[PDB]
Amino acid sequence: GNNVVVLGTQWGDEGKGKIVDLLTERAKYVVRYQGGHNAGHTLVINGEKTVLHLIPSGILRENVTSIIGNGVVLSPAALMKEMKELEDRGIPVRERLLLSEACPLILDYHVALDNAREKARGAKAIGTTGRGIGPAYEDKVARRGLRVGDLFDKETFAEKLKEVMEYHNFQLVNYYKAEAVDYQKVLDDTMAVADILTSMVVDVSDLLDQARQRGDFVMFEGAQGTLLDIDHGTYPYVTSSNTTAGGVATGSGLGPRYVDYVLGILKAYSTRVGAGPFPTELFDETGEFLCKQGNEFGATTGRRRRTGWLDTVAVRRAVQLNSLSGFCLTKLDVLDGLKEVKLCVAYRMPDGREVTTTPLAADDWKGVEPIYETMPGWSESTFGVKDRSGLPQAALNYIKRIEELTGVPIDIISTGPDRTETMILRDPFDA
Amino acid sequence: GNNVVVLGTQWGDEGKGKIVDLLTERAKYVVRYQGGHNAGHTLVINGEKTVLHLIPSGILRENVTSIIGNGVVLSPAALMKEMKELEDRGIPVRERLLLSEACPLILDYHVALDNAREKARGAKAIGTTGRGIGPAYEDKVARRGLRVGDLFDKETFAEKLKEVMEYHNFQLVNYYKAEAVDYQKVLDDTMAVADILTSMVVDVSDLLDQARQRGDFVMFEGAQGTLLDIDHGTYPYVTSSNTTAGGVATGSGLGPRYVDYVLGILKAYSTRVGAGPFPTELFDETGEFLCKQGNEFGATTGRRRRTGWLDTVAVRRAVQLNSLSGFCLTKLDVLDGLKEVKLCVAYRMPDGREVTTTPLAADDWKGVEPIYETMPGWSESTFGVKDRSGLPQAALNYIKRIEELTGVPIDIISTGPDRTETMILRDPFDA
Ligand SMILES: Nc1nc2c(ncn2[C@@H]2O[C@H](COP(=O)(O)OP(=O)(O)O)[C@@H](O)[C@H]2O)c(=O)[nH]1
Ligand SMILES: Nc1nc2c(ncn2[C@@H]2O[C@H](COP(=O)(O)OP(=O)(O)O)[C@@H](O)[C@H]2O)c(=O)[nH]1
Ligand SMILES: O=c1[nH]cnc2c1ncn2[C@@H]1O[C@H](COP(=O)(O)O)[C@@H](O)[C@H]1O
Ligand SMILES: O=c1[nH]cnc2c1ncn2[C@@H]1O[C@H](COP(=O)(O)O)[C@@H](O)[C@H]1O
Ligand SMILES: O=CN(O)CC(=O)O
Ligand SMILES: O=CN(O)CC(=O)O
Ligand SMILES: [Mg+2]
Ligand SMILES: [Mg+2]
Repeated sequence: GNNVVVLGTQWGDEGKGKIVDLLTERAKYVVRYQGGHNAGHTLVINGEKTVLHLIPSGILRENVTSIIGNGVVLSPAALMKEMKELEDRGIPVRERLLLSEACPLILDYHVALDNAREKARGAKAIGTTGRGIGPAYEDKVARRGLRVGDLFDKETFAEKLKEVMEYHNFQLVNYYKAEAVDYQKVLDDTMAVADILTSMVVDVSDLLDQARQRGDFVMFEGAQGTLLDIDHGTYPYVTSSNTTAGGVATGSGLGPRYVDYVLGILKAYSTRVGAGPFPTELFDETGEFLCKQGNEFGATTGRRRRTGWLDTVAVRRAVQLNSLSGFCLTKLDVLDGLKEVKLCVAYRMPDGREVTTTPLAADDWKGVEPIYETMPGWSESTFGVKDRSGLPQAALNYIKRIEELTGVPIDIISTGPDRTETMILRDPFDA
Repeated sequence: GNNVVVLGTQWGDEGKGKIVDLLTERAKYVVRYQGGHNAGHTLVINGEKTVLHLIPSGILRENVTSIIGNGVVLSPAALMKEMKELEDRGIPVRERLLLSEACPLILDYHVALDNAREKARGAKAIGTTGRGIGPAYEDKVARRGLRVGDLFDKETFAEKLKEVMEYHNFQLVNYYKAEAVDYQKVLDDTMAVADILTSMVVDVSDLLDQARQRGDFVMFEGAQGTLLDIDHGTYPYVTSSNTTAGGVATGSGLGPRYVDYVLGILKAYSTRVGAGPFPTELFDETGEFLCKQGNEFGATTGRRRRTGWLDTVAVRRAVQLNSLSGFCLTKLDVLDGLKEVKLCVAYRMPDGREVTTTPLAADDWKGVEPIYETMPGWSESTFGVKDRSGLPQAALNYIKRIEELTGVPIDIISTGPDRTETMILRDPFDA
């Protein structure tokens, strides 16, 4: 299809970046529709590594225009820092990035807040990346946030910033008894780039409508994961953006009816960073294996990720919220070595009742235990294999099982961090 | 199609209620996916009038189950008040309504806040319905709000309410220097219905997936209007929910790929309640005519609505954000009498530049003037006409023009408040 969405079916860090990058070989635009610089993606090409956050994953391809749609909480300071490292590597970021004037802005008071808020929680810490995503979203919904389009008029901008920072400074010093953020520092910083940012402004809603009428290929790049969805994730341990396929329409401006293929990324094994319900979590040696072996460390915070067995019951959730068309099984290779592996197939509720549907709010996952289905592993290596044949029977079986239990076909298998260590069994675009 | 969405293409009050009600004759479920009790709909049957707010518009039909999906900010006090008036009229509300445990709750501190916040703005008042929608949404996104599922555990509930109300009470008394909301009053009220509410809890995401696999007819009822969209409307004069087709996926749990027909409601003339950019606004006698004649008064606040000419340029916006399949022209009758009528076809920017695309943020509509296209009116009456033939040439011409200028067919024409004063030129469901 012309419009392909790529998102996480779990808690993020499944491997969107790699997949989107490899896939935009035939794409005209790549659109980021939610989150902010809390996302940490990792593309690896000829062993050269690039870790993006705010910038869409197609930025290294010169035949694609990267757009950050109105659903992204944009941080100028963060953007620039990113823009420069990329431009230093011979990547003309400003030649290829466009963005929406409707993007809220993440300024220092937000980060100030985010940390203060988090600290207040203590034992209840959500375990946020601490980028001010939450507050940026609050001001947004609470109709007081400043947007990219507010840089077009600086005097006006000064007035507005003035009444928002003070409101914020108040609760910061008075309630949190933390340090106030300086209005003049923020004003000076923001004003030093205002022009850089406004030069890249475009009307993304309309751009996408044209791209569409013209039949152009468009790819939407999701951040975080399904179970991090503000509405549908393990509340309150979720990000503040709709990570699910639905963010595509609210965050880009495209009507839902023009979404062709929803490619859910699948990591063959599960990770989670931050506080939150994680049924299949491994606290033992295998947990360590998966982690050591999968180099599981926050691409943004560098913090270790909790790891465990593949939770099919939860994945089945992702399939329905997202209306997935297909899957992309990432990190099948990390499984090489295990004597046997297991995947969760049902949940044993704390009242002895066996259920195959996930609970909604965090609190309801409390006594939930997973009922596994154990399978024989495989010693044969699969790293870098780019063709089904090279995959041992154990591997293809696990794979079909996943499909069986979910009812969604695996369309791409990732077997290495490098862009080419892959097998495209079906290309989203010509489908 | 099996899944039909019905929403406002303008600023709300176009006539969703009437249309949804008439349309659920063949529908199994009706789902409200956004907003709260700020919406004021008006169904009229055999002259009997019902004005709903929180309760979906299919409630009077006994063959349809009404569901308020997770995207709705639900007020218990408000729900009950509504539930009772309906049940008193011989409508078994609890026999037919289900809702999501994931609905945030609108309690008194929210209303307290909403008014305080609004007052602080003074001249900048958004002109909100004053129901606490905004704050309810803030707590939501800011991961501190209480949800329907939090009534399942009252001791726990007491703890949480405690830490949220105090945070709120603080800014209420200290910052706004307004009155604090009593924790015990709120706790007692909420606890007196907790059971009533929890008995109606269902897992809407899954319900819709079943309904879908089963081919059942589902209708999604939108509140407010497109241009009130938090992301895409005239920020900051917007509601805090995504009013656009996209709310359907984030607010119900249905994957965007399962949306079949998006029916945009169209009011043949334009109204707006609240502060906000309104290019075609009439401040003269015709303005008064449209208003008097269209009984244009806030169905929720009883406040008069600003009225004007049909803004096609803005409607064209609705078409693309929403990926509309068809239109439903409401209130064609109010036009009867006018010597001639006009519709806006382009915008004259304050720099002399003629443009056919709408500006995003409120501030950018500031010096925008509309370029009309005047048409001959019609004295012949159209009230209650239920067949094209009864429509004078002036009427059918205006109609085709609207289609011409938009590229979307008018599928239903409304010509009276009563459920039967209508013409279904194409039924969304068998399309
Ligand atoms: N072994 C292995 N590593 C992979 C594979 N796909 C991606 N990676 C790497 O795994 C990580 C994927 O997580 P992250 O960078 O957070 O991806 P995100 O989902 O886009 O954030 C990065 O370390 C990628 O380079 C794969 O199939 N095998
Ligand atoms: N004259 C006339 N009134 C209508 C028509 N359709 C709906 N109404 C009435 O117009 C109003 C529609 O606005 P509202 O009740 O806010 O509908 P909403 O969009 O669902 O909120 C109510 O007064 C309806 O009964 C129509 O074609 N003609
Ligand atoms: O890109 C991401 N990958 C994985 N988890 C994330 C990401 N962004 C946020 N989270 C998680 O979501 C919670 C809130 O993070 P926030 O998005 O910074 O609010 C924390 O548990 C984070 O670890
Ligand atoms: O159902 C509605 N109909 C028309 N306008 C609405 C409705 N709900 C909110 N608005 C408008 O949106 C602004 C904010 O209202 P709020 O939804 O109460 O926040 C005000 O201009 C309201 O009049
Ligand atoms: O790559 C993104 N990370 O896993 C998020 C974090 O570091 O919290
Ligand atoms: O029927 C809904 N109204 O027009 C909203 C309001 O009264 O503000
Ligand atoms: Mg990551
Ligand atoms: Mg109304």
